[PDB]
Amino acid sequence: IAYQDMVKQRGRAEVIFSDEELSSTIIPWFIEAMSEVSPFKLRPINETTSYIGQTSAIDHMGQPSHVVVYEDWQFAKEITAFTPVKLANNSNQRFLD
Amino acid sequence: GFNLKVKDLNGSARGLTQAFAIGELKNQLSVGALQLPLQFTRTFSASMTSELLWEVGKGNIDPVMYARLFFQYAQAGGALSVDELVNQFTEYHQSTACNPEIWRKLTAYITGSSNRAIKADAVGKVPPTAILEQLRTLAPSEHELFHHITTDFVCHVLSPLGFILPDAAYVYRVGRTATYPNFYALVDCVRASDLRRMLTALSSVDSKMLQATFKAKGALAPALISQHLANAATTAFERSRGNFDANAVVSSVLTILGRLWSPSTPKELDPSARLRNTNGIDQLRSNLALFIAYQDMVKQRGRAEVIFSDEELSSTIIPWFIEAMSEVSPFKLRPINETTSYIGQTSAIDHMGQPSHVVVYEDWQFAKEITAFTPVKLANNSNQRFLDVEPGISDRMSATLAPIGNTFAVSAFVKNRTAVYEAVSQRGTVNSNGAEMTLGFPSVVERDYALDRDPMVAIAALRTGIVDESLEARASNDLKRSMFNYYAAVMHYAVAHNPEVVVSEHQGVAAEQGSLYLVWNVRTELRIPVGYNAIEGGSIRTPEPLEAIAYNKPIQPSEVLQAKVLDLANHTTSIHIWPWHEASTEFAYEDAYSVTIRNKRYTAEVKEFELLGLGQRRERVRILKPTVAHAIIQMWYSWFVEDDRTLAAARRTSRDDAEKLAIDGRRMQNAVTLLRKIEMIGTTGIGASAVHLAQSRIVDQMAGRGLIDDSSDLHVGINRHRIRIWAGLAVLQMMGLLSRSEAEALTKVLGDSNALGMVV
Repeated sequence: IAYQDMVKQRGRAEVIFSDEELSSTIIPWFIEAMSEVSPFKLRPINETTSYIGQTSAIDHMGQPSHVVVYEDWQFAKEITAFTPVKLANNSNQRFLD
Repeated sequence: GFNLKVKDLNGSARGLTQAFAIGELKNQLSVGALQLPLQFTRTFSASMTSELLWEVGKGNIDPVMYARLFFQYAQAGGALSVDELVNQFTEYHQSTACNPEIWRKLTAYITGSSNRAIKADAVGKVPPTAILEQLRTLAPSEHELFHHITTDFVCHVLSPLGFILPDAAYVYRVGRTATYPNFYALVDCVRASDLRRMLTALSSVDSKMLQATFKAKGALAPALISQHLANAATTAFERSRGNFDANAVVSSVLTILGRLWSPSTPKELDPSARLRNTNGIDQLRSNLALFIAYQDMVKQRGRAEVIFSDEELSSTIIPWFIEAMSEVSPFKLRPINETTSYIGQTSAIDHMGQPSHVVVYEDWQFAKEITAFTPVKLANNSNQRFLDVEPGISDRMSATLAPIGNTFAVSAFVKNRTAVYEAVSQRGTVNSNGAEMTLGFPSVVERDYALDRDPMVAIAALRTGIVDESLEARASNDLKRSMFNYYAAVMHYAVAHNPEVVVSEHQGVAAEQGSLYLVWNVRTELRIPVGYNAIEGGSIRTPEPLEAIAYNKPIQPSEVLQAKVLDLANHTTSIHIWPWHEASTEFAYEDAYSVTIRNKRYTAEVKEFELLGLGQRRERVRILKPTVAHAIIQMWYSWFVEDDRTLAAARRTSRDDAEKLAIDGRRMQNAVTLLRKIEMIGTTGIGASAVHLAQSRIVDQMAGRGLIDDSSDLHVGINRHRIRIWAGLAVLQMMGLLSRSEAEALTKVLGDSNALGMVV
């Protein structure tokens, strides 16, 4: 999907052409870059959609009249209410009681 | 790209006439027949194509380096003249170095107290950067140079090595310089060697015994050395005396060189054979730069006077004029054969044939890279910065730079220039107003783009030979300085190919004295369309260097004269910096493509960061002005516009029905070459990025307002060619290559003639 996005905005893709050699040896580190640092960490595609449900309405035969896709979410538990306290002026440093 | 009709110079280019230079603008022109000869072996020329980073040392107070930098500061951007730059330093140096209050203040600032004085074997080293931090508050000078030059004086006298930690890295940019020594530039050279002796006085055999006096027997009480250094720097100052007035030096040394060049050496005084024998005066009377400088001086001054310390003095004092010129100056002495090495010449022809079109050019190589940097301040109120060069912008533009170099190379320029001028059924002629001559000199134009001037205003002044008296001092002075660099460059090439020449006096207007001028001789073919001269015998005598150049034969240039990139990457990443700001530019660009589709107009806006395909935008980064590359393209531009201008008024003044069908020929013809060139650039890393952005935003605009189906028309022939030209003009603008003002006058040209072949 990232590819689709890029080519939509860029309209071309150009290469450093240091390959066939370079980026096969340097870099895989693109892999390392994506694996460790990022919030996006790699998952099996079966388990990425686990929270998604689907349900159909129906007619007599029948074809669906109404189909609803959802994410099962649980509400609550608490709503925290805090009062900020400044230790030193000019800074965002705070205790939150 | 300065184009001229060789026949009438007074009409075509007044600025390039020698008669102009010696100050006769009257209908009378210099008389081809007069007296005494001469041969030029050498001249003074500066360096082309050099971008260098110069570290300023631990110590050591390099007395030449500083005096050189002074020139580079006064040159690469205007600050007065290097003369005024010097007596500003002397005033500074007096206000600082002779003042004991100030010496007390900084000796106290290092350690330990303003009052109490302690030998203090405990006290450790101190950073030079910290001494400069103080100096910015103590002696608030505009030119931060001054703070270093005094600084590493103290680090020179402060090095038992205890108190000074010799750790800092500081660098300066030595860039392109105007090539040839204007009269007042000479005065500036003498004035810089005044600085050479000034500094070599500071670092001394007696500043070094300061190490050896207090080396015994060890560390001593500080309160002393404040009064000692103050007298130490004064002795260095009081010893270097103004002595000889630098103007009076140059005035009188050139004046006598004027006396032994001239065929009129009057009754009263002609040079002594003793001073005639003085070493180097042989290469002095044979120096070309010194001659055009004479012309310069006597044009402005109108007389030449002597210090009259001669006959003796200037045989003994000075040769030192030589010393000033030898070492300090960027103008270092060269053989006149090797000075014109980058200049070629090529002629078009008719059947027989005489040259129809003659092009003089400088071989220049483009590219390689274009650097983009973001300045980072270490300390406020100072121009001290690290410059982090951030690539991927530099690489991206440099990628688009390679194809511009191919399509705009000077080689392609001279190729496409010769083949245009031909007319139906040959034969010539003196008709069309004769044999045109065009000469590009990016070396000269680069100066104007470097000094943030319109090259076209200097160019205009050449043709007319008159300047607007209203505009401010620095403005005209930058113009005239540039206007000289043209004439200077001309007579260097002109003489380099015909060294045997004759000097002759002028009648005079008063007549008082007179100006010495130059005449050439050259042998050639029978019939001359070219500007009036005999030619009488297959050889011809001429005063004007253009006529002289027109008669030479095609030339192969010896050297490539490749312009080089400055290296920010390796150095500046770890180091502090020079006067960078006026030499760079804020990096931001906006442009917009508009078009009409089915009686409705859509417009897309585009920004610089979108063009390099990134987000969002970084405003802090800047681009180093690629002044040289711009000057090369100018040569192209200056042709297109200026030819179209004269060709338009040519068609109006042409009554003949047969002549006009020829004029409109050259017009549409080279106009499409301008089209094909730009259209090519419209396809590039940027060019394609631009067209893509523009087209996409229009369709996004077309989905909303109605139906999309009209977008099929964007892919039709004319619109496709339209959008491409725009991208091409936009990319050139978004690099240092096209002023919005000049590209506008280009668009007008492409539209003045319809200049669109549909071509199926």
